[PDB]
Parts: sequence; C-alpha cells; structure tokens
Amino acid sequence: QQSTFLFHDYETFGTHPALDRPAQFAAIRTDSEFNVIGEPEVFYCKPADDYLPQPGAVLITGITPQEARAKGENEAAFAARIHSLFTVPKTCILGYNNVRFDDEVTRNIFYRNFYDPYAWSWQHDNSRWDLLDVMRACYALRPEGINWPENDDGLPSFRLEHLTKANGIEHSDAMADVYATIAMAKLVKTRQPRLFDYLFTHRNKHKLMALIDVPQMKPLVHVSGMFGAWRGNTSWVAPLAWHPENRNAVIMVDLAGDISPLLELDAVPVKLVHINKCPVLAQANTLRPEDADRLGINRQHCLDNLKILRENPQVREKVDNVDAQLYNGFFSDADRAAMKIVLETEPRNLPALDITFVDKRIEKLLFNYRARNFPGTLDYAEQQRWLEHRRQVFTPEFLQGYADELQMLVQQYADDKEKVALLKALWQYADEI
Ligand SMILES: Cc1cn([C@H]2C[C@H](O)[C@@H](COP(=O)(O)O)O2)c(=O)[nH]c1=O
Ligand SMILES: [Mg+2]
Ligand SMILES: [Mg+2]
Ligand code: NA
Repeated sequence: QQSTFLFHDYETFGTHPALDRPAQFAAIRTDSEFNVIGEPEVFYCKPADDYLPQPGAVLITGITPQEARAKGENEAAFAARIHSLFTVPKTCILGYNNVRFDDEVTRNIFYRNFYDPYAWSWQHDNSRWDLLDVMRACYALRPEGINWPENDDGLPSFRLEHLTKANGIEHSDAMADVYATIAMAKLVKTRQPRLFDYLFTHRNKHKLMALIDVPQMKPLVHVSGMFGAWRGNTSWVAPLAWHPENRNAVIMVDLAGDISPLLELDAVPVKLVHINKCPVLAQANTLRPEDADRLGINRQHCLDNLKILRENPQVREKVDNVDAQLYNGFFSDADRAAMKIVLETEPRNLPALDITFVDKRIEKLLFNYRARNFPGTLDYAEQQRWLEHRRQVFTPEFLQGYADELQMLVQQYADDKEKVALLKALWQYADEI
C-alpha cells in the first residue's frame, strides 16, 4: 500500500548460490525514507543430511551446521517466511551484493521449494536494488564527501565492513549487516542526493531502455564490478545489439578495450548488460573529465573506437544435479500450475498426490523436496533412494578431502581459538553425517 524497502542479507554455508545451503536470513522493513517500520526478521535454515558446509564459510560466519540445524526450520518453511516478506506489495527488495549473490540464493531456494523463482521481484509494483553498485558508482562518478578505503593491495575496497569503518558507521549481532546496509543508503542519499535519486529511479528497466540507442551506438557510462577496481569499475560503453535469446540482455562494447579481434575475427571487449539486474548506466558526460583522469580512462581511445564501430556496422551481426539446473529453462504454464499444487498441498497429502509434470527436472525436484524437508513421509523404497543419493554425494574422494581440509585448517589457524573451536564443531558434524 505504501512504498517500502526490505533490506536483507543471507549467511550461507558456502559461496555457490545453488550448491551450497543457506544458514541464516536477516531482514528489516523501512519506509520510503529509510525509517525502520518493521521488526527484525532473523531465522535459520536446517541443512538436509546430504550436505556438509564449506569449512571456510563457517570460519567467516561463525554459524555452525549444529546451530542452523537446532535453531532452524526446514528449507520449505525458510522459503515460506522469505517469500511472505518479499511478496508484500510495493516492496523494493535490496541488500549489499544481492544482485550477484543473495538474489541467486533466493532464486535457488524458491526453485528447490516449489515457489516461482522470479515473480517476487516484479509482481505487485515490487523492485530490486543493490547498494554495492551504488557505492561503486559514487566512487567512480561522485566521490565527494565519502571516505574511500583502500584494501591491502592498494585498490579501492567496496567490502561493506571497510566502507562502514571508513565512514564512522557502527558495524556492529545477527542484524549488523542489514543495519550497515541501511546506513550506506542514508550515507549516499545525504552526501550525493541527485546521484542517489538517479540510481534509484534507474533501477527500473524502462528507464534503462530509454538510455540505449543501438542505431546511433550512443555511448554511455557503465559502472560494473567486471571492469575492475583498478579503473574504479567504470568505462564508456556502446550498445551494438540485443541478445538473440535473452529478452533482458543488451550487447555492449567496452570502448576502452581493444576492438581489433572484434573487427578482424569471424581479449574480446564485449559484455552483456542485463536491464533487469539494476546495472549502473548513465549518459556519457556523467563521467566528468577530472574523474576520467583519476580513473585512468582514456576519452580519445574510447572516441576513436566508437568512430571505427559506427563506420563498421557489420560488427552487430557478429555478436546431473537437479540443484544446478535452475537456468536449464523456464517452466511451462501447466508445469508452474502443477508445482503450485505441490506447494499448496499439505506435506502429509503429498505421497497420495497424483499430478503430471512434463519438465524432466520436476520428478527429481519433488523427490529431493520431500526427502530433505519431510523424511518422515518417505516409504521404504524412497528411504533407499535417499540412502543412495547420500552415498553419491559422500564419495571416497569427497570425504577424504573434507577431513584433509579440516586437519589443514586446524594447523593453519592453531593460534586462533575461535576458529579452532569452529573447526572442532565442523569435525563433530561431519563425523555424525
Ligand atoms: C566474504 C566471504 C563470504 N563467504 C560466504 C559466507 C557468507 O555468509 C556469504 C555472504 O558473505 P558476504 O555477503 O559478506 O559477501 O558468503 C565465504 O564463504 N567466504 C568469504 O570469504
Ligand atoms: Mg551478504
Ligand atoms: Mg556477515
Ligand atoms: Na550477518
């Protein structure tokens, strides 16, 4: 009814958004002015017994598999709680690195648990945003008034913890990262008000499409992590064409690159810009001469490449584990309707549910869903199928490797008492599972 922001963040058991499992979700809702209006939403996800967490992830988060299992609900119920927060009308769902990471975790949790992986983002006036590329855009285009820390390599850092410390934001508990993300939003809104407004409005794919002039190859500023911190994640780009299959993807040339292989053949300075993924795009003059110089971006090289590309328009023409299979395709309307019945049927009425799916992923999705979330509902043949599944995960190579990694880390981090205790926990859990 009113426009709100839902700030959120996952802690996970590893960095693969499909093949690792979530540990904890944290979120809070604000009004359109970033005033907190909701209660903190913090909860855990019970990991199924076909999985061991990445030791490195647990050393970072401090959340053991024992803790998520004892404090969590099954992933079906975890997914339900997240889906009910995300689908409140007129919600902008945002975080810090959510476009690349947390949103991929969400898509995969929804996929595995019979929710639509995509609808949450856009239905009922919803949107997404991400403060990471907002911070990157400020550094590159409007750095005044913010402290920009360097990492140990002498490159600008966009780690949330570095930006908060550098700008006097308290950081810190479970909610610390979510509150830090709200503080970043307020920082940019205060210190770069017009840029903040511009970036917020341009989260919308139609505002982004208005910038794109393919016939003219109209140059734009693009701020992207792919460009690299050494050039402030920034270049001038030109649109060449739209993707043959992906409706949301435009094919850009990086004008700072070497266009020789693109001109001559039948590094390639070509990238996809996904207009549904909050890319930072603006008119060319948004990168001011002083900032182009600061970032080492060569205007004349970019313009020379642009001139060549415009004179050569032939360039436009030139350019298994079911858990890993989200992007194998969109489901049919019938299959989506069938999966909605799975979702909305009681888990006790699921064994008796006779329903047809055509997409070949759904049989395996359904078996995993029932065995992971509702193991008490499995019959004997299903129990034996699950035992085989666990065996095929816990291969001789995998189990040896896991033990080896723990034994290496406990020696490596011998003097870190908190890490030693976490490694003990990881061994204990692996021994059980
Ligand atoms: C920063 C970092 C995160 N992670 C995992 C655990 C975190 O819950 C998850 C998200 O962390 P982040 O949002 O700080 O990037 O990624 C690692 O496995 N290794 C790492 O070095
Ligand atoms: Mg995070
Ligand atoms: Mg954290
Ligand atoms: Na956290």
